[PDB]
Amino acid sequence: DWNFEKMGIGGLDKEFSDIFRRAFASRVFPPEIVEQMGCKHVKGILLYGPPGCGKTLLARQIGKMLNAREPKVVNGPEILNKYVGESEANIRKLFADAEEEQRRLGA
Amino acid sequence: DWNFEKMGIGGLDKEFSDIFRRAFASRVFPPEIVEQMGCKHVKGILLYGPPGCGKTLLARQIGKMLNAREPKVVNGPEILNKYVGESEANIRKLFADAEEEQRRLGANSGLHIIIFDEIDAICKQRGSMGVHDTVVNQLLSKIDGVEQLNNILVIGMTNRPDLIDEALLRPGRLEVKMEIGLPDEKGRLQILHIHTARMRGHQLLSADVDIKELAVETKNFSGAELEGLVRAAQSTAMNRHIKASTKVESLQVTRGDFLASLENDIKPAFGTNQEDYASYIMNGIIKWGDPVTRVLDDGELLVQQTKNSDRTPLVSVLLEGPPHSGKTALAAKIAEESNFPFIKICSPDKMIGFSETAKCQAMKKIFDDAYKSQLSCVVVDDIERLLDYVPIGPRFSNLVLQALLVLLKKAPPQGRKLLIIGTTSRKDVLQEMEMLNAFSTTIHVPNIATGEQLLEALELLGNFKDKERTTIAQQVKGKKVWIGIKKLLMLIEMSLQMDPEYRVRKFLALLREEGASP
Ligand SMILES: Nc1ncnc2c1ncn2[C@@H]1O[C@H](COP(=O)(O)OP(=O)(O)OP(=O)(O)O)[C@@H](O)[C@H]1O
Ligand SMILES: Nc1ncnc2c1ncn2[C@@H]1O[C@H](COP(=O)(O)OP(=O)(O)O)[C@@H](O)[C@H]1O
Ligand SMILES: Nc1ncnc2c1ncn2[C@@H]1O[C@H](COP(=O)(O)OP(=O)(O)O)[C@@H](O)[C@H]1O
Ligand SMILES: [Mg+2]
Repeated sequence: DWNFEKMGIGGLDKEFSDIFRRAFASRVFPPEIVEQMGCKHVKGILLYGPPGCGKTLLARQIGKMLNAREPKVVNGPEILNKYVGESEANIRKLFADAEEEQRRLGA
Repeated sequence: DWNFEKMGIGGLDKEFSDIFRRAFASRVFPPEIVEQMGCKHVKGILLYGPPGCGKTLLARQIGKMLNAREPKVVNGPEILNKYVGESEANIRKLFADAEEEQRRLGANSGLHIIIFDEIDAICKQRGSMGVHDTVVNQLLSKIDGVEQLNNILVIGMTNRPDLIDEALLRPGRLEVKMEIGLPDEKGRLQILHIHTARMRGHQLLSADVDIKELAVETKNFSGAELEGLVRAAQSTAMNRHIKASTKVESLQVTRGDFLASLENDIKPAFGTNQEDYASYIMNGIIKWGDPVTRVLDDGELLVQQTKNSDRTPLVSVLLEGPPHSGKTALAAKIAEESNFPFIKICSPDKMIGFSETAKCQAMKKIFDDAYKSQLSCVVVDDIERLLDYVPIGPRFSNLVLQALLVLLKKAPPQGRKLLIIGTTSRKDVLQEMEMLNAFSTTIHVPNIATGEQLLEALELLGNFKDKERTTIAQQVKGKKVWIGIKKLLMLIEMSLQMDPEYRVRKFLALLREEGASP
């Protein structure tokens, strides 16, 4: 279970459990039963709200709660460069390392 | 054999058989007899249908049903990127693996399957409603040009079959075309059985989860959303054991989690969106007279007619009356009473600030979506506000009017059914705009007229006691009133704030000051 208060966040209490249960209950639990389950792991989340409510603060805390790598960052208005084709190059480079890790010594 | 159930495919049963018969048949029987006839093999297939209905699955499974090499993949819009010609040369190299192997082994080479995604972007290049002409011409030349290639195959899939140019769908090029549609109950049962198979292989499913019931519960679903439902149910059931119960074998899935996921988690895209009716029917409906009963009976008769008719697949009705009379609260109820799988509401509230072209596209998209389901009901709200009508000059938009007039008569395709309900507040203007001769029937919603009906409505609502009731009646029964229901609610709410002694008086005053009308 999770006690939000000591992680640096407070007030976003109810809207934490829903995401936790929905998309993070299958990255925990003994893996052996999950192998038989066959369920795949979610690969997307969307957050919306007014500015300055703590949206970024939640990502850097979810990252350090699943024992993951460090968060890569990207911006929207900058990747829309004039160079069409080099934007695709940036998109490729963004995944390059994770693609490589999955390609070798994966699972 | 044609065992399309052991490979993952579900509802699709006739499309597979026909496709295999017509295309993947010349390459199955003995080579000698085929050479004796010397018949050229098919070199193209086209697929269309609603998204997420099991298209790519069939494309990838068909190749493995045959014996071919790695199936390539190419994106539609990506092909029309910043550079062309170099990307055309990349297309040439994409097919060169088969080209060199072909001339090296003219009649003893394998299949080089290439799959096309969103072929609409690549081709089409319409001049109604530049650099891409080079790509369409190059693709046409390569597929079937002076050079002859036999050991390739092209499978294209799209979502808007009409946008495909007629040049491609000619003999030699892509000829066999197929439609993939939403599954019926049988398809849903087959898909649920396929996906919920491993679960029964380890006794991890409770005995109370009846697939047959779930099949009838979900209406107008898609395979992807069925898989999502199964995933959500599994997630909830498992999370039930990562809580106050045992912490990080007695694990099973119960129908309760399935029902919870159905009602809270997954929202179908071709289904009845229940959350939308909380903002159009707020205070319910109260029987203050005969007109409500008459209107509801008319609505139910219309629904019954459209559901059990074969010579009238299209029926429309118009509701009209004075302003502030509850027109948008009686139409939604009529639509909801019927159990039609597909229901939608197109209203101006979601088009604040649009141009005159976005509205036409939105309306056409809604009516296009409504055609896929086998039973529908679409509501248009506040037609005049939709037309941007102002009585000084006057002014309005012609495009929207023409689109509406054309749409209100196009019958549903093949063998389906429809029902369109409209709402308005100024019938004479519609009479002069010729629209009223496009609708099929009209219904009139009246206002409160006599004192007795006012007394009945006030009692049924319930705000005043016996003494105040008698006091109000004493004055009210001595004359006739004219006021709509919504204004009555507003006046009651305004009056109730005053102190108990003056309430009655205040209310009376308002009714006298505003009740001036015929
Ligand atoms: N029998 C009834 N018929 C209609 N509306 C009723 C009835 N009983 C209660 N109401 C309430 O009256 C209101 C009718 O809807 P609403 O206030 O939106 O009016 P309207 O006719 O849609 O208005 P307008 O056309 O001016 O936009 C809703 O609050 C509905 O709950
Ligand atoms: N629920 C919260 N608890 C504690 N601090 C918060 C919370 N929400 C926002 N903050 C404060 O806001 C600051 C910046 O928030 P930020 O992540 O930039 O929000 P956004 O990116 O949505 O503007 C942080 O220093 C953080 O302390
Ligand atoms: N008839 C079906 N039988 C079994 N699974 C299906 C069926 N239709 C869809 N699915 C599931 O839903 C997903 C739909 O993806 P796909 O059809 O590839 O999308 P698209 O058609 O847009 O390319 C598949 O991955 C598959 O698991
Ligand atoms: Mg209205």
